[PDB]
Amino acid sequence: GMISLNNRLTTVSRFLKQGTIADIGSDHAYLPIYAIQNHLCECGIAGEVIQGPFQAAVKNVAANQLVDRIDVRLGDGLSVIQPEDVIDNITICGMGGPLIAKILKDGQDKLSQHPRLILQSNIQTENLRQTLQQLNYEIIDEIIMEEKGHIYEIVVAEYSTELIELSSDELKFGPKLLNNKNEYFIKKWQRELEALYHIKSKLNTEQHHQRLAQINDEIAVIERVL
Repeated sequence: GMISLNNRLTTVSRFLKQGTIADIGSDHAYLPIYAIQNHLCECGIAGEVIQGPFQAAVKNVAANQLVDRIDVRLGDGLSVIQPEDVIDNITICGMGGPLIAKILKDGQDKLSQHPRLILQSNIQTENLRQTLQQLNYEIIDEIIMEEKGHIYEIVVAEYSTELIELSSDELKFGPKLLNNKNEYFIKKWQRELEALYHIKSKLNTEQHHQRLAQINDEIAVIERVL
């Protein structure tokens, strides 16, 4: 029947443009299946990095009668993208910011048709914003939201004919999310402060001068924005 997604991925789906979705490291092709069942996209590519998710995606596409509309591919990151593909959206979800960043940078040659990027980061989204900036991408929307008590960020970006430089605060906190600072922004960064002060409970100041200087600088950045 109709697939139901979690709220994190449902929220991602609301940023899809019409056409093709390429879901990278897909969670068993459910986001592409949902997108087609709901008429958000026409066609899909589901990239799966290892055999288990690959085999599951193949079975799920077949079970939903979408074998002619979603192409399930085995490969890491953007390695699955083929030269003849027409891709309107690349989605990369359920990963840390640093991994999404690495996928985009390592795969940058696959971005020539300038698709919309919809990235859903679990942690440390700074790295992905730094990479987007390097790739002539511009953040056009951001969401911060909570599901099952965990806070997730969604970053929506499109290609710009000039590189868009972000400040240190915009990279760390988000150029859109800074404009709003919703209850989930405050909760996320309160939690991150608690984690940084907790690290200070574990590191002797005589033995960790360099590392503690970095932690204290980061605390001061967050305390200024809250």
